[PDB]
Amino acid sequence: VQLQESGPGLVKPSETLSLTCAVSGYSISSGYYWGWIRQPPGKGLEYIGYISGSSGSTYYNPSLKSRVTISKDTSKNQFSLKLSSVTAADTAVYYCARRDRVGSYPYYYGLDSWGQGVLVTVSSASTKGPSVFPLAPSSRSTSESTAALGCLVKDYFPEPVTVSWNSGSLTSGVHTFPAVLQSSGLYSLSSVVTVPSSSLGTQTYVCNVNHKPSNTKVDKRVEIKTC
Amino acid sequence: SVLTQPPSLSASPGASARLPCTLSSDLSVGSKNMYWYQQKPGSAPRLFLYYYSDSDKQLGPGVPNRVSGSKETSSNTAFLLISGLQPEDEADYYCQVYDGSANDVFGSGTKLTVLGQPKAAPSVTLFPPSSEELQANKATLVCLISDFYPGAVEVAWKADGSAVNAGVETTKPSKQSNNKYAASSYLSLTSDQWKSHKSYSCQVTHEGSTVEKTVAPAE
Repeated sequence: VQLQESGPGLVKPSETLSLTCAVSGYSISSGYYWGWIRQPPGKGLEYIGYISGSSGSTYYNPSLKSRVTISKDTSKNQFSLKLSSVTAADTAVYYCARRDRVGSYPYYYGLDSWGQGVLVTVSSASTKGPSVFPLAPSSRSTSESTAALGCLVKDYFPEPVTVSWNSGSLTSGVHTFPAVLQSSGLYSLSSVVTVPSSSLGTQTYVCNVNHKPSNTKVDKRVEIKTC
Repeated sequence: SVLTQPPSLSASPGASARLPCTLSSDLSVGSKNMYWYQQKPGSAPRLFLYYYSDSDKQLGPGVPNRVSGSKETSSNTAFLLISGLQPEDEADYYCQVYDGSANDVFGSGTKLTVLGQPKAAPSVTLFPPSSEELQANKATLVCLISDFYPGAVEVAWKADGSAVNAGVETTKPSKQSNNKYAASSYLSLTSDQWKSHKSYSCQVTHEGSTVEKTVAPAE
């Protein structure tokens, strides 16, 4: 099985969160239990509920009660989570996950595959794409054997942001740091890569910044300065 | 129904970590299927151990043979046992059972520390404001700090040798893949504030040793 998760990462308070998990490699209506689990920032795993593949029966965490609907779309080999009347308590990373039905070898009751996780933020603030700035290597370090160069991804909302280098062809020496949250409620993050200084005269370094909530893809070329 | 895990646990390399998962008294650990998940920063949990008894148990996919389980009926507690401890064992471990309708029940997780990791001074990179950002009359200094251990760090900014208190936001340290820690600090300024000083400094103190990087608006 592959579990492919999708859905918006910004939900206005009291409105409805909606996530979908597209399944490949197994027919949803043939068996297994298809479930949702969330993890609020810095906290543990929280059970939401599941739907049985064979029966269509649903089971929910009683603390989520009247707000949860889980359903399946056999036409699309997908299942969904709708969580209504959201508040700050619903801000979390949400995962879909599968386990086998009661009656199989109980090893298979362990959650065997997981969606990649969707970061969901409940807020009445509107999305804001980042300003992306190149971080030129210091000229002093370019006169030495290695140099650090980076990109500043400033003042975005909400999380997450993805950064790659040279369309994914540059990976070694890449360090993308977790974001800071400013007093303004916007996030900023930086990615840095260390390269042979020799390479600055023959390679081009571009950071590929992706902020899906605002539909912002930005490629910023890092230029080399001598002062 | 409730599973109780200690928030944190430390253990020595080579020895064994015994992570407990205490079941509320309405359950009998003797007859419960236990599941343990390992979770590292940035990834979903992964099934680590299924444990019913020494007779009926399975390691999760890709889990080494030095992992085992147990149950103490007297304390109604299940245990995850990790022998021959290595740094890559450092992670969050969640225990889990299911109720009569196959509803998940999770413990809150134990963060496992493997002792004896060698001290590591931070590597520090300070970037000045870019010319693009200065055009927008803003200036952000970026102080990036990585590869330090333990994961406690103190950051101080100086302007012309004087402490800078305003405009500073520093992240909590976060565990990197190699089990060292990363953090970053941002000094947010106006273009005119940035021009009014001959240098700015990011000072990173780690277990009594200070690493310092400096940046000058002269450029």
